[PDB]
Amino acid sequence: EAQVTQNPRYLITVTGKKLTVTCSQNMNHEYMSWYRQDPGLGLRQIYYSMNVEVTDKGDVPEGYKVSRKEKRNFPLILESPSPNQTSLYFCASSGASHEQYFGPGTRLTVTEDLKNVFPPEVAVFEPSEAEISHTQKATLVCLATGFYPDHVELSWWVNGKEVHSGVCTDPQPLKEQPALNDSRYALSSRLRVSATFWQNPRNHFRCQVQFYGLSENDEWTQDRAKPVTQIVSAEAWGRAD
Amino acid sequence: KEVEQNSGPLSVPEGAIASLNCTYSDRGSQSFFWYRQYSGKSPELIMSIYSNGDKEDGRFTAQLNKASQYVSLLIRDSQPSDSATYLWGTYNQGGKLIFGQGTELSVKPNIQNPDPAVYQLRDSKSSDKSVCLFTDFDSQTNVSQSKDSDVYITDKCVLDMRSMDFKSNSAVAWSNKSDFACANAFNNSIIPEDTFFPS
Repeated sequence: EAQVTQNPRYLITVTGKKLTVTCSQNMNHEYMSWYRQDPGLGLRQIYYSMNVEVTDKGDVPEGYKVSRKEKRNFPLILESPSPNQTSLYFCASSGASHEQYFGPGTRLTVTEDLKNVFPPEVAVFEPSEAEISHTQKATLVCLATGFYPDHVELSWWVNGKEVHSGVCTDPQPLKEQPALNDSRYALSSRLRVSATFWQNPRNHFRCQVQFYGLSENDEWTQDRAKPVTQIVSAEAWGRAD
Repeated sequence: KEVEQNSGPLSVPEGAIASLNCTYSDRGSQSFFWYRQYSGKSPELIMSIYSNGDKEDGRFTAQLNKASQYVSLLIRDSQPSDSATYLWGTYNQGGKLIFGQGTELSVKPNIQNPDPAVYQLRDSKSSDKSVCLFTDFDSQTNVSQSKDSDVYITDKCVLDMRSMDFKSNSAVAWSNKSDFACANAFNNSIIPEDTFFPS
């Protein structure tokens, strides 16, 4: 399980405030590079290091800076962050042969104002009586809406234990307002179980949505609750026929 | 990383062979690696090839033809879980690493017993919305974004209940409008004519 380590994993910032995403690798690889990934553009190299104190700018380097004082680390510095630096960043290491080891990725969002950050609202919709008589299977639908940025993790928990069998979550969030640059997002997931399971009133279905928002450090002058990193849930209990 | 990557997101039936062929440019290239990347995740090596030939690994086969200058990848017995973005990489004599066009593989799941239908899910004391579920349709169906700006639709997804040997597709649609009814929810989509609508 050794791998490339990226810290932080998620981050929201105001245009201007400088930031640095570090990247560690304990495999003694001399090669390290940063990549950004955007929809429709794929993976684009930013900078790359062939060895200690060796640095060369990749395809899209404007706005970024790196340093390679140590073999283990290859940080990425953005002096004056901008809205277009909003992206999914990856750090990679290469050693034996020339095989790439990618970090888990960093999701960075540079927003004009922190007043745009909203946590999700989660709701669970119970199985249709129609679907049960016609199919003998019950489908619950979890809806996570109005969150920004698009940084969420959703998961189902039945009777206190996580579930995988019978769930389908959208691969990526939906932009509620495609035409807006600061639009909020939605995500849905499905949990289908036999009609028998659903009819037991002792069964407990809970939808869990982890939001990555502000840190407890960020200032906040608005009235509504500070949109901090947090977990929001929603449940339903089995209903007898 | 430019024009004429082969057009379209490659589609393949469940259980069928998937063939990806990518011609490359730099002749100085002599080492190729395949990477698989699921949507919001990081890319991961899945195949290495060194000499002009073939290499096997379970359901995968990677071909390299330096004569013609094309790298290929073949996945036997395609599973829907294979649906990802595949991209090849190489180390050129210039010391830098290059990632060529990345192709999107879409393995359509085999829906054994289709039962197209749109069900209306129970409101939540907590939420005001109404949600319509279009499920059990065959993989030959494509769902389309709604025409109205305030009725949300999510592309079809596949869920599998291992215990029953059952897979089912589904798309959700919701809205807080009163206009919204499950019968008009999916009109901007070519759904089977055999599509069920309860009561």
